Amino acid sequence: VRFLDGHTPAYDLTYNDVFVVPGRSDVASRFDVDLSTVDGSGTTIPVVVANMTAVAGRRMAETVARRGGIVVLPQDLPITAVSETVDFVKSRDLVVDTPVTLSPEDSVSDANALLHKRAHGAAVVVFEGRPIGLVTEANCAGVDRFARVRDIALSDFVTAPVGTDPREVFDLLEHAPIDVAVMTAPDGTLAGVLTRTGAIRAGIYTPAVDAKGRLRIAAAVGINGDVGAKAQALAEAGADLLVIDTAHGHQAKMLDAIKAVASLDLGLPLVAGNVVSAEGTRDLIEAGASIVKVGVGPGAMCTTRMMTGVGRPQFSAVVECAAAARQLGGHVWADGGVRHPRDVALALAAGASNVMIGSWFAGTYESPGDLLFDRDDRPYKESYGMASKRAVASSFDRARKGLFEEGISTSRMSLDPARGGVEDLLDHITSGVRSTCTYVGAANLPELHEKVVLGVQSAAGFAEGHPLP
Amino acid sequence: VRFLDGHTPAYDLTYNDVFVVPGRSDVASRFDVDLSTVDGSGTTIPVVVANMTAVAGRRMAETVARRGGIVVLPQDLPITAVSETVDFVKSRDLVVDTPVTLSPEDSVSDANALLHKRAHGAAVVVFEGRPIGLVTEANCAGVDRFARVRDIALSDFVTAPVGTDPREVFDLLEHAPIDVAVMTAPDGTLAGVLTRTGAIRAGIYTPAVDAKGRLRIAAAVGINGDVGAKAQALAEAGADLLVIDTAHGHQAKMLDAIKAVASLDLGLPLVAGNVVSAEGTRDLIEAGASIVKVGVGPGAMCTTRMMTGVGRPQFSAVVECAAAARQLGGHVWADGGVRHPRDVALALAAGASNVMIGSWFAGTYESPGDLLFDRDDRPYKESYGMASKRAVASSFDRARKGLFEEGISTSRMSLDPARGGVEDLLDHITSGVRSTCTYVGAANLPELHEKVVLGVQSAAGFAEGHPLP
Amino acid sequence: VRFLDGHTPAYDLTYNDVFVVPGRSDVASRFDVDLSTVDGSGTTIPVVVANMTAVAGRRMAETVARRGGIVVLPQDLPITAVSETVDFVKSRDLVVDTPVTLSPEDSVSDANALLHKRAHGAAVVVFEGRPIGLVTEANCAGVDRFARVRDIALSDFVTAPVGTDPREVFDLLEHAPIDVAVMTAPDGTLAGVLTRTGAIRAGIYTPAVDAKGRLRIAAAVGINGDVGAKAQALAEAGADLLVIDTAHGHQAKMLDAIKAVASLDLGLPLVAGNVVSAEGTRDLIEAGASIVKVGVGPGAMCTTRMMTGVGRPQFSAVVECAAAARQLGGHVWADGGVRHPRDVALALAAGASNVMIGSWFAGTYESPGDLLFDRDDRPYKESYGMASKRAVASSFDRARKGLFEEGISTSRMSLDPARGGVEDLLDHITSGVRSTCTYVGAANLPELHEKVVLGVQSAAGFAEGHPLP
Amino acid sequence: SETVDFVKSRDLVVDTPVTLSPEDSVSDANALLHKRAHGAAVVVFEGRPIGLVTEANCAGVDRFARVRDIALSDFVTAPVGTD
Ligand SMILES: Nc1nc2c(ncn2[C@@H]2O[C@H](COP(=O)(O)O)[C@@H](O)[C@H]2O)c(=O)[nH]1
Ligand SMILES: Nc1nc2c(ncn2[C@@H]2O[C@H](COP(=O)(O)O)[C@@H](O)[C@H]2O)c(=O)[nH]1
Ligand SMILES: Nc1nc2c(ncn2[C@@H]2O[C@H](COP(=O)(O)O)[C@@H](O)[C@H]2O)c(=O)[nH]1
Ligand SMILES: Nc1nc2c(ncn2[C@@H]2O[C@H](COP(=O)(O)O)[C@@H](O)[C@H]2O)c(=O)[nH]1
Ligand SMILES: Nc1nc2c(ncn2[C@@H]2O[C@H](COP(=O)(O)O)[C@@H](O)[C@H]2O)c(=O)[nH]1
Ligand SMILES: Nc1nc2c(ncn2[C@@H]2O[C@H](COP(=O)(O)O)[C@@H](O)[C@H]2O)c(=O)[nH]1
Ligand SMILES: Nc1nc2c(ncn2[C@@H]2O[C@H](COP(=O)(O)O)[C@@H](O)[C@H]2O)c(=O)[nH]1
Repeated sequence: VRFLDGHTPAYDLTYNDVFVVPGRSDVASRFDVDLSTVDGSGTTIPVVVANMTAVAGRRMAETVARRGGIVVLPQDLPITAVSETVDFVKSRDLVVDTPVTLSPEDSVSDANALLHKRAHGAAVVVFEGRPIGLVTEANCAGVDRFARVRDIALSDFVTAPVGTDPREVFDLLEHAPIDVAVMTAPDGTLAGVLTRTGAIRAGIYTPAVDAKGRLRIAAAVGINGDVGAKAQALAEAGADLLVIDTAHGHQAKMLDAIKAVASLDLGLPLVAGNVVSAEGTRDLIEAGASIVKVGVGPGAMCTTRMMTGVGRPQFSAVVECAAAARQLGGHVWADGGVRHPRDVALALAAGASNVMIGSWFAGTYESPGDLLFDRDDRPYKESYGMASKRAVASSFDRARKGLFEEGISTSRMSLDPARGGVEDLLDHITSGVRSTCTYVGAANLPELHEKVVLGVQSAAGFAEGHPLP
Repeated sequence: VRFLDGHTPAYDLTYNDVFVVPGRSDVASRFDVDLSTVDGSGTTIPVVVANMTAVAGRRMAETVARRGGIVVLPQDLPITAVSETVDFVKSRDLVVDTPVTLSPEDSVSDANALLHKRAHGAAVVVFEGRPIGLVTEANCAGVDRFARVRDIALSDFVTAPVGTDPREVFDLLEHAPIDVAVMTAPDGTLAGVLTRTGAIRAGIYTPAVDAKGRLRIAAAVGINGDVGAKAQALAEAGADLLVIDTAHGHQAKMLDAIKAVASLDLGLPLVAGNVVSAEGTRDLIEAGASIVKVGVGPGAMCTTRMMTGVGRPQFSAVVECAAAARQLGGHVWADGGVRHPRDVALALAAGASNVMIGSWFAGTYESPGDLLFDRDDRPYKESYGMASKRAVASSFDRARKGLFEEGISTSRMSLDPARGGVEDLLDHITSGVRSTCTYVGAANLPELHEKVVLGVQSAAGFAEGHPLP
Repeated sequence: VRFLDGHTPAYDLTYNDVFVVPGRSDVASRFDVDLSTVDGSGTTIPVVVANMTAVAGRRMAETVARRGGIVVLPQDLPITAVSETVDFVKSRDLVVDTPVTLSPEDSVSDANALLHKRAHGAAVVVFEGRPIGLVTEANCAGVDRFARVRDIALSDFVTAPVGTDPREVFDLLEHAPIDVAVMTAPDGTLAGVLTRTGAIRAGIYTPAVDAKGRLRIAAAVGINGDVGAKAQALAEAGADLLVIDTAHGHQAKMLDAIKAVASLDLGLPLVAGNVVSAEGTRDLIEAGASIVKVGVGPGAMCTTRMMTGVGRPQFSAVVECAAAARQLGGHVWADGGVRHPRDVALALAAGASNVMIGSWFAGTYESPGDLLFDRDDRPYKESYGMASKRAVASSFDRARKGLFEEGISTSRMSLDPARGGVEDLLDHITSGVRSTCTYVGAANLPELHEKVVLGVQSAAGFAEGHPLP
Repeated sequence: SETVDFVKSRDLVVDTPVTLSPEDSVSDANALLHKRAHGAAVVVFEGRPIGLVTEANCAGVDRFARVRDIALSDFVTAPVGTD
């Protein structure tokens, strides 16, 4: 990267300590920018969902993969559940979203609770595979909680066949009381649901698909036990990319696991981490890792800096690791510390190929965590860190080992009323990155890295501009 | 120490301005790290309790010495009380803790007040030296405050003979309603109490013992009056280490006291302070001090920076003093400014041999201060600084001298519900230090000092990570 | 001054950005330090009261001059009032304080209001010049507000003749219910009052006196109108030192006023300001000013930095001005920005001869402002800045000139319950300065300036230590 | 029976005060101070009064100190049968 003359601070830099200087540009609009990555992950947008049980899930994986991103399944998850999740993700449609399905014998409370599992805002009642009505929050209000779905006054729905152009579906929903359109197969069974916003997004985001035209998905493995057997089993399960995640990636165990995984010649890309030094990236790449995971400390649930003082500011670590990888022909991923699209844009300008977002996506409908309401009826969801699952591994021995184990951190993630779904956050981040590219004057991410000019600002410089949310 | 290239700030550094960069490591787990010090203090862990009347006490000394630390008794304490404290500490068992003892004729209010003197959560009723029952907070609830202990419905207790392996004691407490196990001598009298957590800790922490196999203890002396006579008297009392503490250690008086103490050839290690300069450490070591106490200003109750502007950031002072001492073959101690295990880890990486913790331990059950409850029933204890006791020394003359004397600072230290006892804080700090060593890649503290790489971060860098407590 | 190696910041420094590094010392106690100034002002302590109508007054001048300081009367004050103030100050006793006097015909409300005019806490009822009783806050409580003083149950008082050694007076007040001792002349009339604290202070502070043995006092003049005539008139009135104060001291008008005043050969020391540059000090000294006033912006009521952005951090300006003055054989005064004794100690170490304290002393009993009570009955007093009086000078013309005039700033200054009087603040500041001198190892202020070593700290370094009040 | 004996063993004029021992705890003394309306307790050693304990004395003292540590205040003494 290029810095302004005289901008050589005597300390490492974070996302808040840097800014992007505009340059001469010829990009007319945001839509002229290509956001496809070149790291081999197959993602058309530089967004990756972290491998956390509070974030990664079936609905989240499907929604992110449909819009071009990828989701890494949490490590140590049972192999059967991984198989079902992969099959469900790869069995989805590339355009039509999967709605919440209900039976006429279901309870009203179950319908109300399931209404928030998706951002569509409505659920499709299915009888013998055929839609028969719609359930919305207005219908369940005032009704006995233990009545049946068939008692609920099911509302009419706009129906269109599958394969219809999204423009027509958008047109039919212009005056529809409910902004959902059910897509029915030529047989007549339920194929999915579509919305005006979804129809608009269909023409903007290109889904990330494998060689067979199915949505991509990734799985994570630990370094304890037989790493090679687990990696081979997950590769056979249909995973498109493998991640070997650990708290400290610059250790012997990590390198041995990398070598064991690479010896199998599975053919899938390998992601390893985490390191915050050039030597660590050189060691991981030489061991056989194609992509290096970068970041130790900036995790929103990571307490390493408070427990140990060990860590590094994200920006300097990312730039150093990216330079080291590019030197050896590799790629790096920015992990942790993302709160705003500014962080993603700066990480991309730093030299990273992808930006792994973690606890930010936990405050969405698609997150596996159950929706909760605060004292002021404000919706929120609880998120937590992976704790010991990222660490290196008789009741007495169990208690002795768990005495020194780090506690599970927790925090509340509020849901934005206008950005309840993860697709809204994806739109936010993509708009920010596209605006950054237009300001720099780059048509693609490699040009963004090549042409960017960075600067250093003080504490007062960050507060400049509109008050942060 | 080694810093990153270009990290040469134009100001002194604190604990919040530095971070540890991970390196290549081969340490599998935390338990492979040896935390024994090499400064001659005999502590198996780098934790020292400050010589304050609000922190140092019999129970605190016993608990800290059992887990490997040492406690320095406050200066100017009466010699008889010092003798009783030393005898009580050296008469304890290396494995079995000392519980709260009660008589059947004792009041219920006295039992309730004494229940919080230890972290066991229960007290053993003793009649003719034989346990007869147990008193818990549930038993005293609802009972008249002025009834007798014999009126309280004493609960059954799990009994095991002394010398039993801690694994068996842990096994017998698996389903016990009260998580305490009383140890009885072959005669049948009370020898102590043991808990599941204590049984687990017994196999992790090696107690710090003298040549006779008894728990170690230290005492502090001032520089006023006859320093040599007091030092000799305390050495004869059984103290294992002598500390000469004063507010400003780089003065003539201090050096003369050091020379007088060293002329006696007591054979005990000598600790002197406090200085924050290399010249001060050179002067103290040449005077005969084996260990130099470092720190002027970062004390939680020290107002020198506000009254006088005199002081120095702890990290730079510690690194300079450690370099100067090692040059002359000495050792330094970090005193004050510790709030989190990050501070201890950074001080150890700076080059210090031990880290003296002060007011942090005051918010524990073992502290001599009486337990108090806030308006919201939150437990807390008051702590205060040593004031004039650290300064260089007719009602009229007394008032004239006390007119310019510094006031006694005070603050409230809340008790963590999950870390009420000092053993929990010791576990916290030891886990942090072990994780730091594993991240650096060091099997012992000298290797931690040799292999550590430091960095400099701005204000925004410190806020990175999980919100501080 | 001397800074630590590598401590060369790229910005100007304030009081909060610097610290004093301890050195080798041989000063046994605080009382061995001599605080006498060498700038010719005659003050035995480095404390000067600012020329503000909210701070400078008869009682404040007397109290400060008795303890060794000096008070500068506000400019543009009527000459008759200046004459009465000077006569009253020079007619006071060097040991015995002046108490509040009341008549038996006075109202109870007047007595209550006057009780807070002094820190003695009691008033002496005088009939025909002879004390007859004492009035305290307890006596007036519960009594009708419009009763007479003679109705109040006057309490007995300890009486001692003038010239008695303060030790005896302190002894007689050991068991006195009221801690005031009235001093009676050999005739038998009231000469003053004395307290235990006052008796103690009498042996510590040496009063600042002129050649005739009377308390010193100073007066301030502006630069508008005939400066020479006003200066000569104030010199004839008995002022011991002249100050020419203006907002911007580096201007032609200022220099012409200095020349006009110096041409009169009054023989009194001249103080001029304010400038924050070496060139300004050189210009003022060459014009005839013996002492240069330093500081533009750090005033607690100064809005120049917010209205104009013009100013300079106090520490760098003070060190530069002190170096420039000493080069030409002059002296400088630190003005504004004092909140704690740390500021005074740092200003003295910077090279200043005296430290002028302003709005800090406004929150005292001796300040001319009327005592006020907050909503929570907390005592406080209002303070305000000099505004246009420091600026360079038909209803229409008056309004046109006042349209651009700066507004009068105001703020609330709370009274410390333990430091209600200004003597307590003087004790605080003197103790801080003496402790600073002992830490540095200096027996006097010139040695403090010569031997001091300074350092630079970041924002986190300032927060180190006990929480600031 | 004990209550009746205690009631019938009292004096018709002089009230029964709260009695304390020098080895008693400060918390016990504070709690017992409110058992009577006298507002003070009489410290008794070998049947002889030696001092007085009031709420002001116990304030600021460690709760688990002894009664003998408390600064016992002087008391006005008069023989029984005095008018
Ligand atoms: N009936 C019904 N249950 C659902 C639906 N989505 C999720 N669930 C229930 O909720 C559980 C958890 O949902 P998940 O976290 O897998 O999306 C599922 O295993 C299933 O029992 C839906 O659309 N309809
Ligand atoms: N040390 C640690 N790191 C965690 C934990 N949970 C998540 N992380 C890290 O933090 C990243 C997410 O950070 P976020 O984007 O939420 O700020 C994850 O991808 C992972 O690298 C945890 O419990 N401990
Ligand atoms: N009966 C009884 N008193 C105790 C016990 N521990 C402390 N005390 C009382 O509390 C006082 C202060 O306790 P310390 O601060 O020495 O632990 C002791 O001198 C003693 O009077 C205990 O286990 N039993
Ligand atoms: N100047 C001063 N230092 C104190 C006082 N009390 C404790 N200290 C210092 O502060 C250290 C403890 O700091 P802490 O660990 O509580 O932040 C002590 O070991 C001692 O060096 C006091 O009253 N005055
Ligand atoms: N009777 C009486 N009035 C006083 C005393 N001190 C001040 N005053 C009144 O209060 C006014 C203002 O007080 P000053 O601000 O000059 O101290 C005086 O002019 C006088 O009227 C005092 O001791 N006795
Ligand atoms: N510009 C300006 N300076 C003032 C005013 N009042 C006081 N000052 C300056 O501020 C100094 C006092 O500052 P302080 O010690 O209250 O922080 C005075 O001695 C004078 O130099 C005002 O109204 N305007
Ligand atoms: N030491 C002492 N204990 C008392 C005194 N009065 C009451 N107690 C205690 O408090 C209990 C209850 O008091 P009661 O309700 O009988 O007045 C008694 O049985 C006794 O243990 C007293 O004056 N001194």
